[PDB]
Amino acid sequence: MRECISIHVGQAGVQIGNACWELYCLEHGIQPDGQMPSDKTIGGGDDSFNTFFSETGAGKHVPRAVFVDLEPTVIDEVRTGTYRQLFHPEQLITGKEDAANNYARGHYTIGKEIIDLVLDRIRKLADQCTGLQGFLVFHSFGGGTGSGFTSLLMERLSVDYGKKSKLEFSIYPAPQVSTAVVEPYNSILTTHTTLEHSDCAFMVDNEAIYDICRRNLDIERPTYTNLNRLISQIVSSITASLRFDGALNVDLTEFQTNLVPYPRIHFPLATYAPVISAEKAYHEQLSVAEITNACFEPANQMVKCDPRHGKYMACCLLYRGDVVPKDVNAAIATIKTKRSIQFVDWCPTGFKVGINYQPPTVVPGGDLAKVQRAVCMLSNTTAIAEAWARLDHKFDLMYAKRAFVHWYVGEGMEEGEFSEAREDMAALEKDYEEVGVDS
Amino acid sequence: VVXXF
Amino acid sequence: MEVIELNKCTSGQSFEVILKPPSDPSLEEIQKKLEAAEERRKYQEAELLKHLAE
Amino acid sequence: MYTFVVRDENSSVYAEVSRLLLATGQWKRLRKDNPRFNLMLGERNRLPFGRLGHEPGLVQLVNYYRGADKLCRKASLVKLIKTSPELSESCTWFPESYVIYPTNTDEREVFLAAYNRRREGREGNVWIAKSSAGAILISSEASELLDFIDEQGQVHVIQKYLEKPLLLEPGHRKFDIRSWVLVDHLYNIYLYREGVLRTSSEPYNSANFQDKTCHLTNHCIQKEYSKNYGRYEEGNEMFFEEFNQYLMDALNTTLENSILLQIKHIIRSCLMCIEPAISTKHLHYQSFQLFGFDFMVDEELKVWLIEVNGAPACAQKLYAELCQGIVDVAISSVFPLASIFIKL
Amino acid sequence: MREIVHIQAGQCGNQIGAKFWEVISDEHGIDPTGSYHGDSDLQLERINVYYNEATGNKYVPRAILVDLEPGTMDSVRSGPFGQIFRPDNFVFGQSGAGNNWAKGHYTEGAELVDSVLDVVRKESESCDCLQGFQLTHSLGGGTGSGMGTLLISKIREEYPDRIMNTFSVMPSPKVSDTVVEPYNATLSVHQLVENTDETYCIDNEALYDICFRTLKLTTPTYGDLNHLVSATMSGVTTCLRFPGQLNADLRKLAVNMVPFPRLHFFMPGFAPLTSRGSQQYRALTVPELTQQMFDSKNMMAACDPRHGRYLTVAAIFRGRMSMKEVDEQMLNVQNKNSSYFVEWIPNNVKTAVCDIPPRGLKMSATFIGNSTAIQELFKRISEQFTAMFRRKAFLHWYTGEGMDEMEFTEAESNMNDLVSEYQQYQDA
Ligand SMILES: Nc1nc2c(ncn2[C@@H]2O[C@H](COP(=O)(O)OP(=O)(O)OP(=O)(O)O)[C@@H](O)[C@H]2O)c(=O)[nH]1
Ligand SMILES: Nc1ncnc2c1ncn2[C@@H]1O[C@H](COP(=O)(O)OP(=O)(O)CP(=O)(O)O)[C@@H](O)[C@H]1O
Ligand SMILES: Nc1nc2c(ncn2[C@@H]2O[C@H](COP(=O)(O)OP(=O)(O)O)[C@@H](O)[C@H]2O)c(=O)[nH]1
Ligand SMILES: [Ca+2]
Ligand SMILES: [Mg+2]
Ligand SMILES: [Mg+2]
Ligand SMILES: [Mg+2]
Repeated sequence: MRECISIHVGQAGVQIGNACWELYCLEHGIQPDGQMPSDKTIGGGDDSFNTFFSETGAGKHVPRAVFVDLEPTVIDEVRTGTYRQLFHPEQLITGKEDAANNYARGHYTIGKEIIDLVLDRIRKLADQCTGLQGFLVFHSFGGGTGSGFTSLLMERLSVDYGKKSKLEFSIYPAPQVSTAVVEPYNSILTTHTTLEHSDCAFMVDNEAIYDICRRNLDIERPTYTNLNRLISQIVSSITASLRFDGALNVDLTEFQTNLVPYPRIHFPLATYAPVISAEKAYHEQLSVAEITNACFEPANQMVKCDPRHGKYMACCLLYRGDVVPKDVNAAIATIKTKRSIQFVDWCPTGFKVGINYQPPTVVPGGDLAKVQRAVCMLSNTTAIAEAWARLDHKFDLMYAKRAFVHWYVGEGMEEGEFSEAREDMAALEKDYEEVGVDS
Repeated sequence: VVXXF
Repeated sequence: MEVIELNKCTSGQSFEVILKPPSDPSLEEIQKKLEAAEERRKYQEAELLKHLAE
Repeated sequence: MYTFVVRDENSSVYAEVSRLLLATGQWKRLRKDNPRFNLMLGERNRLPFGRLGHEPGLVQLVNYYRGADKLCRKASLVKLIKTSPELSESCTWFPESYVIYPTNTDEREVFLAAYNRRREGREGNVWIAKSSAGAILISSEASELLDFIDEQGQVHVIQKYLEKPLLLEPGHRKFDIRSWVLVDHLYNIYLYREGVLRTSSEPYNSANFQDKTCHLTNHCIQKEYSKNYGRYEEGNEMFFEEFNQYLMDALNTTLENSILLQIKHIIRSCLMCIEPAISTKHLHYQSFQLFGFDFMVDEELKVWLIEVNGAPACAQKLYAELCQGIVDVAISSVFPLASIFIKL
Repeated sequence: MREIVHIQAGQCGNQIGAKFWEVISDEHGIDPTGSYHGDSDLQLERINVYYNEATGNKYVPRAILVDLEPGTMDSVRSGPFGQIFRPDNFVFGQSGAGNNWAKGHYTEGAELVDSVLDVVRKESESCDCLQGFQLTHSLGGGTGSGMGTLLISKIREEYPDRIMNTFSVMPSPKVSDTVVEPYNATLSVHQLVENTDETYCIDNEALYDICFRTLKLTTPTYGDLNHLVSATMSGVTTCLRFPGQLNADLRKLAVNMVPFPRLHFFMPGFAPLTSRGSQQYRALTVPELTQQMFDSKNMMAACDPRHGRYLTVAAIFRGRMSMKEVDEQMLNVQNKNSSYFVEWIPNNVKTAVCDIPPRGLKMSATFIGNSTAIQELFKRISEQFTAMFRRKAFLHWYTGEGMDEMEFTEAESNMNDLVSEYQQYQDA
């Protein structure tokens, strides 16, 4: 069995991390004590959930996870969390002086001063792994820690574990909830540095999940807790294959294989349905062919873009719950007609499908209704490039006047590294262009 | 201008 | 339309479905940058404390 | 109050719509690069659709359908009419065509099979060359312009010339009809009641083919390459009301029945085909767009589709009525303040 | 980035410093003796930011009181919260500065500055993690202006990586008839451009006009002027004092508010405008808090924001209200008056919402704008300055303490540069 370590970085990383491992523990029936009545492989196991949990003689199931924040406030809430007994002290790493939304401060200044403690704490988990397959990194694009320290950590792991796999869960910034004017700086900066050290990355536009949280759950001003329990339902759909027994996306290598032909173009668009309000006592039970179609309605995408005017390179359908393949292949036959799905002329125009019979669990007392069936589509469409365009226009506006640049230089970073990272991105929009449009 | 706290 | 590689189990199943075929930097090297910034920053702080000495 | 921008000033039409917008005291205009707008009269080409609908609390609308170039560019339209089942290759109202890339997905030349199917032919056949640039030639023997195609670098397409067009009298003149079509954010297909005939100035003779300007009915070729203009109709623009009366006193019919039904049909067929590809019903922004369809009628009063103009100009007369009409339907249905069209 | 050290210098400094502490003490439920007696627990969450703890869990402000005459500090110590302050943190001389920047910065103040820095150091070692310092002072007198800018220059030397914040009261003839105040102010500005990260431009011209026009007070007093400052200071530091998401520390605030190192002179606004007599029975609507907090009448800086462009804006709302509606009205201003925000800084308006409202109101709004129109303030002083300096008038008070004409010329010159820099980015 191959273990996965998930590394939660910064405020966004640690808070989503909780939405996840909270949801994980409801799905694998682990209690707030870390105790598991369903499990009988006490002390250790070769089960599939062991890829995300290690075991202790006392019978505790301990998240194979590391939490990091240059600010102690967030991780301190884990420590006294409803799920506190789960994690042990060594797993929760905290600094005192945070990065103040400055990429340079997180990477260079504060970053140098903790990198060798975290790696040491990651090493203590790698030395509890019989065949470590790699890492899952959770972070924001906008934060100081999230952007700055992450790019530092990724560089180190490509050295300390060169042949192991690294996958990203990244929060793309939206003015509607963002708390800094320079988040577009920290976004391009961290993407340029991190690109060659990430095998596959799942982007989530806060804008998208916000509007989904407004539209589908009738929430007026969605909190982060609202935004996060939604995300976790997505992330679970991605990871369920590693945690439960399946044949699709069974280890991290398969993700790159199935979703990433071009290594640089490793940002699959995730779409997910159904998102149902729990305040709706009775909710219409959406059939398989109904939620399969919703995978192509932009309103359900993790990033608002238009796949119709992009080409595909891969496409996965991950059904959870009451679904049989007959109903699936039926709806697949349908959509090829009604919808604009062009693939690249060097890829088969098809779909990889997977079913997970255990249905989507929901947090008791949450804003999501339990549904009998659900799907999560992972499409590597060039339409996601639209999100790089958005982000890059905002960058050029501010950098033409070197606005806020002095904050970065003052951390020791060079004004040329800005130029370096932007001209890298200007190639990515070209790569996405060469792949998906008619000349 | 005459202006006391 | 073609189904392929139907892999089954108790916890789920999977298959493929086709509709048409086709038609790095060093450990030290990192640290050389981490210190090139600690210097560039220590310098700009020398020039301030120098401007302040005046 | 509302905010809008402009990024195409070389557009005849939206210069007037921008003029009319500012006349309502409710539409402030912003700098062409301000992101906090409500409407965008974007650029003909390179229009960045990727940035629309990402401004919190701003409803955003635009005067172009992304994906609409598939119907308006020549080689694309063709590929669309044969590849799209809703319009069988066997299309009753679209002339035979084949896509043509020079020597430099070449449909070059299953096209030729069609020519020799007319070596058995006593049905005369003549095919055109027409291009992305406004700068086109026409002749029976194919090879002649295939050189003309391989000469220049642009991609081209070839299509049968309608050798028996309807001839307006007096004059024995050729012509074509331009109809203006408006599609809103809901995809209601609206037709402007007023149309125009781009009539030819001289009589139509199948004798001479080289730059003969009795073949082409463009405003640019009739004004520049002919001492013939305004003899019968000022501007070579015969509006519908006249064409209506002629067709009755001449052929005993109406514009409505002989031609307009077929026109209104091809419109519905084309837009409804492209509809799932471009509709903004469930998008984070909304779209609308004016189109100009060029039609050719023959002597059996059958209507054909020539090309779809994605950036059409209007007849001087109809500017004040149509540009006014655009604002009623396309902009103010989305942005309310405080008929001349026909739904299909 | 946890503890802040507060300092107040001179008459104005200590009066508003005192009023500031009076106000936030009441908001954090701290009594004059320093015990806690408040309901909500939001009141004690980030109490460690401005206060220290002692035996009996009493709360002592992290405040250093500085003056060159005992006057205002004797009055503050027998003021309302007088006995709340650390007795040892009273550091005063007897000679006075005689409204002279030179006396404050070079002679009478130099004689005292070391002793103050000792109390600064003692407080900064009690800090688990120090953010920086907020100073309150006037720019028009001698102690707060001259000694104040000296303390900054000295404190930047011991804590160059910390953040330096100031509440600086700009002089106006409408309130003071001391002729040399434009000298004192120009000299101070030169210092502030160089050695602060954030400076709240509290203009006594604005405060007087507000008191007289809007609040209809025909004989405005300092207490009236300070009630406005007290309100602003509570609001502006709210995002610092209670749990929040935006601009929650001085460094982050600086990073969001300061696009260029020199242009850190903020234009505060506040709503609803209140006098200590005003009733305020009718709480305002969210749309009313917004139309006002952007209204020039509510600006504490006496600039017309329509004459320049907002580089950045923070907007802080307090009290129980529709956070949904806050966003719409906030997004409304930006979209209505979009020409007045620079285009080359996307989403330059950021908003926070705290539940606990200010003393005596149900709904309050505080404005923090980095407008280029702030130059008008510096232009005002620049003119009042040159009017005298071209005739070298009243310079003998300064040369007599060791200064030279050249030092004036450079402070004149550096502030004219500041104005031009604020004008460079207003046409961008
Ligand atoms: N979905 C989601 N987004 C978040 C969350 N927290 C922060 N963000 C977003 O992330 C960006 C801010 O980055 P943070 O993670 O908060 O900052 P950080 O990583 O802790 O780094 P520093 O705070 O500078 O030390 C903004 O765009 C926020 O909107 C969260 O809990 N959930
Ligand atoms: N199959 C056909 N039968 C008859 N006439 C044809 C034809 N194909 C092309 N034409 C001629 O082409 C002429 C001009 O049409 P064109 O394709 O240039 O459209 P347009 O000028 O309105 C916009 P643009 O030239 O900018 O693309 C018409 O007058 C028409 O007579
Ligand atoms: N708003 C306000 N301004 C004051 C107060 N006291 C003095 N000033 C202003 O500050 C300037 C005088 O500075 P002051 O503090 O008295 O001199 P210092 O004691 O040497 O620092 C003048 O512009 C006064 O109007 C006060 O209590 N409130
Ligand atoms: Ca076990
Ligand atoms: Mg943080
Ligand atoms: Mg005095
Ligand atoms: Mg002495």
